[PDB]
Amino acid sequence: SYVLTQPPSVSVAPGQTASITCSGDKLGDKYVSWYQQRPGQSPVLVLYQDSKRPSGIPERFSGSNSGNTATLTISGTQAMDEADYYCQAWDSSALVFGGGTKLTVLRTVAAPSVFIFPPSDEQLKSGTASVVCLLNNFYPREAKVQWKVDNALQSGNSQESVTEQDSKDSTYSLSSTLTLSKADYEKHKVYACEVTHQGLSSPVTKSFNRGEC
Amino acid sequence: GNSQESVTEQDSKDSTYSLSSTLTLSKADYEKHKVYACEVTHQGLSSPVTKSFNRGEC
Amino acid sequence: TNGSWHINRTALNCNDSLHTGFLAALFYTHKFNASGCPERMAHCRPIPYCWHYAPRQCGTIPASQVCGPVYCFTPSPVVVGTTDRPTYTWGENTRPPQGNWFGCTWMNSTGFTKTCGGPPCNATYTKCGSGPWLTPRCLVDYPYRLWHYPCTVNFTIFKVRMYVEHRLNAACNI
Amino acid sequence: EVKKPGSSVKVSCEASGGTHSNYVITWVRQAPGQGLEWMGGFIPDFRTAMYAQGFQGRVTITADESTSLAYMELTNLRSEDTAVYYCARGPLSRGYYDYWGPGTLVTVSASTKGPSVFPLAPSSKSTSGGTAALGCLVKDYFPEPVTVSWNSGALTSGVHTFPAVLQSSGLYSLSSVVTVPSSSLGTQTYICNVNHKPSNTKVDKRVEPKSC
Amino acid sequence: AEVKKPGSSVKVSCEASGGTHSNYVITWVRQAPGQGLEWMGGFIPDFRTAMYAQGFQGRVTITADESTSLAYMELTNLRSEDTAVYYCARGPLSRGYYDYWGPGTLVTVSASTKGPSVFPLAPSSKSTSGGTAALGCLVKDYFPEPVTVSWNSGALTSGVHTFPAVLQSSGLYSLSSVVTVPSSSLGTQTYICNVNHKPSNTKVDKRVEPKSCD
Ligand SMILES: *[C@@H]1O[C@H](CO)[C@@H](O[C@@H]2O[C@H](CO)[C@@H](O[C@@H]3O[C@H](CO)[C@@H](O)[C@H](O)[C@@H]3O)[C@H](O)[C@H]2NC(C)=O)[C@H](O)[C@H]1NC(C)=O
Ligand SMILES: *[C@@H]1O[C@H](CO)[C@@H](O[C@@H]2O[C@H](CO)[C@@H](O)[C@H](O)[C@H]2NC(C)=O)[C@H](O)[C@H]1NC(C)=O
Repeated sequence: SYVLTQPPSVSVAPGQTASITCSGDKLGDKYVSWYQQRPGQSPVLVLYQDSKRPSGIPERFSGSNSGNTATLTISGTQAMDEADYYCQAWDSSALVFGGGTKLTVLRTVAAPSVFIFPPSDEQLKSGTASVVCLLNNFYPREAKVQWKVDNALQSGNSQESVTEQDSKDSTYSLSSTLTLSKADYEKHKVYACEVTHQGLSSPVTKSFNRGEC
Repeated sequence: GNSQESVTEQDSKDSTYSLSSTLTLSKADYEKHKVYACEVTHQGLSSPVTKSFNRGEC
Repeated sequence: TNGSWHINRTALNCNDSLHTGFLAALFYTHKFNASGCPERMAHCRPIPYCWHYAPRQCGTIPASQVCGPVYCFTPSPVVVGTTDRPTYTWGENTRPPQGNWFGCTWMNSTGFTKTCGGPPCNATYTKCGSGPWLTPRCLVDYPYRLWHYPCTVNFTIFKVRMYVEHRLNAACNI
Repeated sequence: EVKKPGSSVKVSCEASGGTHSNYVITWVRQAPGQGLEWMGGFIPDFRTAMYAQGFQGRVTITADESTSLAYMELTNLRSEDTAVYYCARGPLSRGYYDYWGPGTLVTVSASTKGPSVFPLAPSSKSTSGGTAALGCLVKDYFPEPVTVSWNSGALTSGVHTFPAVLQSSGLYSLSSVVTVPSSSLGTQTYICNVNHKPSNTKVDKRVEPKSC
Repeated sequence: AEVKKPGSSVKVSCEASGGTHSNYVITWVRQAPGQGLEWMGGFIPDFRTAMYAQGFQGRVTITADESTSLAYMELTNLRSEDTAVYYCARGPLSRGYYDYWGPGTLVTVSASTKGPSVFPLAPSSKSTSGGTAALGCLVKDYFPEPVTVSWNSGALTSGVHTFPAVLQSSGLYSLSSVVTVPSSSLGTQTYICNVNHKPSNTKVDKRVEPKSCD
C-alpha cells in the first residue's frame, strides 16, 4: 500500500508566506495536483501538474515537485485563504489522497474606539432619555460595557447589538443603549461608559456631565 | 506540579521580559506519550498558540 | 468523420489477460523519466517511438484486433469506423491531393501501437507526409494522442496553420 | 395564530342542553404574570347575563341550547388583550368557583406605526485625530424593516447600520453611525434618510454639532 | 431525508455521454465528515471498461445508460462506516487530475440493531462502617433504545437510580443503573441485575458480587 503524509495544520499571519508539504516515497517521479476545499463547499482545483496553474486562480499560489517532497507556496496570505488543502497522485493504478492539511491565518488584535452620545433635546420633550455608547472597529469579539451613572453600577436596562466582520476585514462593531426615563435623567450629573477589552492596557471611560452638554 | 518558571528583568533600552518553563519527566515516563506540546496565553495573541513536537519524529 | 464526432462505431475489441495494463493506464500518465522512455528513444538518431519509421501501405484491416477509435490525419484529424466488406456492432462481429489520407495510427487488441501509411519518397509537409510526424519534433494533436504516444507528454501545445488551408493544433517540444 | 388588531374572538364553554343546570358559568382572563380578572357571568337557567364594568362595552355573552354550548364574543382586540382565557363553573348560589377548565391562549400583535428620528450630537470635545462619529436614532416602530441612507445614499464609506433590536414594549429600535474627518464637521450637510414602507413614512433629519 | 436501512443499496448519478465522443473520465469520491477524501472507481464513457478500488471490490457496481446520457454507481450493503458525502468529478482524458467537482450528496444510516452487554460494578473493597455502599450494572453498546432494568425479581425500589442513556461516540448508547444498600447486608444477601431489550429480544441477567479481597 502507498500513503502520502501531510502536516495536520499550519499557522501564519497576514502578509506572510506559508509552506505546505505533501511528502512521500520517491514522490518526485509523479505528477501531483493540489485541491483547495472551503468548509461546506465542493473541492476546487488549484494546481494541476505540479506548477501549471489554471485560469482564474490568483498568481499568489505556486508549487513545485522534486525529490521526496512536493510543496505548495502561498505569498501574501489573507483572510480568504483559510481552507483545507489536499494532495493527489497516482500509484500502482490506485488513486491516493493525502491527509487533510488545515491552513489557518491568525488575525491581529485591534483595540476599540469608543464614543458616548448624549440624548437628543427633542426626546426629553416626550419623557424618555436614551444614552448610547458605541464601540468602533475591534476584532476580538469578547467585550464588556458597564454603564455607571454618578458612579453607581447599573444593570437590567441596557441592550446590545453587533454587526459582522467586513469581508475585506475582520473587525466587528458594537453599540449599547441605556433606556432611561425623565425624572431619572434629570439627576445624576455624571454619566459614564466603561469598556474592557484586549489591546487596551487598562479600561477606558468616556463620560459627559448631564449639564453643560 | 512538575514545572518551574524563571524570568529575567527588562533590558535597559527595552521593556520586554523573557520566560523559560522547564518540565522534568522521570525516565520511563518520557518513553511513552508520543505527542508533547506547550500552550501559551497572553495579550496581543489573537488566540492561544501551541507548539508541539512528536517524540521520535527525527 | 469530420467535426470530431464518432457515435458508437469504434471497435471495443481489447484484451485483458495480459498484465501490462495499457487500458488501465488511460486515466493517468507517468513522467518522461519515470517510464524508461530514453532506453527506447535511443534507437534513432536525434538529427513507432520516433519519426524514424518506414510505415507500409494499408488498405483494409480486420476489426477483431482494433482496440479503440482509429484516428487519422488529413492532416486534420478524422475518424473511420468499421464497415461491411454500415454495421453497428462495436466490432463484436492515398495522398490528400489524390483523396483519402497519407497514413495514420491505431491501437490493437494485443496492446501495441502499429502505424501504416504512404511510401517514403526518395523536407515537405504536403508531398511526402505519411504519419502525424509533420516535423522532426512536431505532432498533430488529437484527443487520444497521449495514449498512442505516452513519451510525448512533455511536449508543448502550439497552434499552426497549414496549406487547401488546414487549421489544426500541433504538439512540439523545445 | 396571531389575531389581527380590530378583530374578535370567541371563547366557548359547555352549557346546559335546555334542562336543569345547577351551575353558573363564568369567565376569567389572566395577563402573563399579572393576576386574574373577571369578565362576565351567565346563569344557564335564566338567560340573563352579567358583565363587568371594565369590559362593559366590548363583551357580549350568548348561549345556544341546541348545541349545549355557550360562548362570549370580545371585539376590538388590542395589545392589552393578549392573555390566557379560562372558564369556570361554580355552584348555583354559593359563589365559589370550582372545576376550572383548560386554559386558552389568545395573542395579538400590537399595531403598525412609523418610526421617530432623533439625532445624536457629534463630538463636542475637539478630537485632533480627525474622526467625529455622527448618527441618527430610529426607534418606536413596527413591523420590520426600515432603511437608513445618508446624504441621499451618496455616502457609503464608513456607514454602519446595526441590526434592529426588540424593545421591551414590543416595538423596535435601530441605529446608524458614520465616521467623518473632524475638519469637515462645519462645512458639509449631513442628512439621514429614514424610510418605512408599511407606514409610508419618509423623513429627513439634519445632524449638526450642538451649539456651545 | 431518511435512514437507508442497513443491508440496503444506494445509487449516485452523474452526467455521462449519450453515446458519442466524451473527452473526460468520470470518477467518484466520498468524504466522511472531516476525515479526508477516498477514491472508489472510474468509468470512461467511450470505453465500456471500468476500474474498481481494492477496498470496495465487493460492494460497488458501475453501469451507465446511453439513452438517458446518465451514468450511476450502485453501492450495496450499506453500513455505519459508509455514511458520508458523495462527490462527482470530471477531468481531462489523460491529465490525471480531476476538475469541476459537482455538488455534494449526503447518505446516512443508523447502524445495526445490536444487543446490550452487562458488566458488574463491584462495591467498595471493605467500607466497613455505616457508610452504605453502592453497586450497579452498566449497559453499553446497544441500539436502538430503550432497555428496562429490574433488580431481584423486579422487587426492589428503595434508592434505585437509572440514569438517562447517553449517546456513545460511535453512534451507540450507554446506560448505567445503581442502588444503595446497607453495608452489613453484603455478607449474605445476593443481588442480581436484570435487563431487557425489546428490538433485540434479549434478556440478560448477572450477579453483581463483591470482589475478592485477596
Ligand atoms: C321547549 O322544550 C324543549 C327545550 O329543551 C325544546 O325541544 C327540544 O328540542 C331538542 C332539539 O331538537 C329535542 O331533542 C332532540 O331530540 C332528537 C332525537 O333524535 C334530536 O333532534 C336531537 O338529538 C335532540 O336531542 C327535544 O325535542 C327537546 N330537547 C330535550 C327534550 O332535551 C323546545 O323546542 C322548546 N321550545 C318550545 C317552543 O317547545
Ligand atoms: C450506435 O448505436 C446507437 C444506438 O442504436 C445510435 O445512437 C442513438 O440511437 C438512437 C435510437 O436508437 C437515436 O435516436 C440517436 O439519434 C442515436 N444517436 C446519435 C448521436 O445519432 C447511433 O446512431 C449508432 N451509431 C451510428 C454511427 O449511427
